[PDB]
Amino acid sequence: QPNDITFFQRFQDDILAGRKTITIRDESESHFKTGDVLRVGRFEDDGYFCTIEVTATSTVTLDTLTEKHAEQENMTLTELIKVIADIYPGQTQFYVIEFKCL
Ligand SMILES: Nc1ccn([C@@H]2O[C@H](CO)[C@@H](O)[C@H]2O)c(=O)n1
Ligand SMILES: [Mg+2]
Repeated sequence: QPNDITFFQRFQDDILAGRKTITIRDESESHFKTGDVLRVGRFEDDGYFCTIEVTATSTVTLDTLTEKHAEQENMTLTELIKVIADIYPGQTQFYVIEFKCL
């Protein structure tokens, strides 16, 4: 059973603890949708660590990301924009995946 999605492993504990309940992705991962049950691995080694259920999705842009998105990523807003600037350089169109770890 392969993984459907990965996260940087520095987020693993936040996810398992329920501190991170959304993830902000680009068009490459815009196909995930409410009701999806997804196997989740670490980006660095593809090691499975949980199965999530997608509970909501929405679109967002760089200039419409909010303090609340940051809070749900378990980050400050400044920290979130910094991460996006590195992961998705030059990009402005994003996709919010809200989820719970099963
Ligand atoms: N909000 C985000 C966006 C991305 N990522 C990780 O970065 C990889 C490449 O985008 C993704 O495959 C994922 O591992 C993340 O952990 N959190
Ligand atoms: Mg940086």
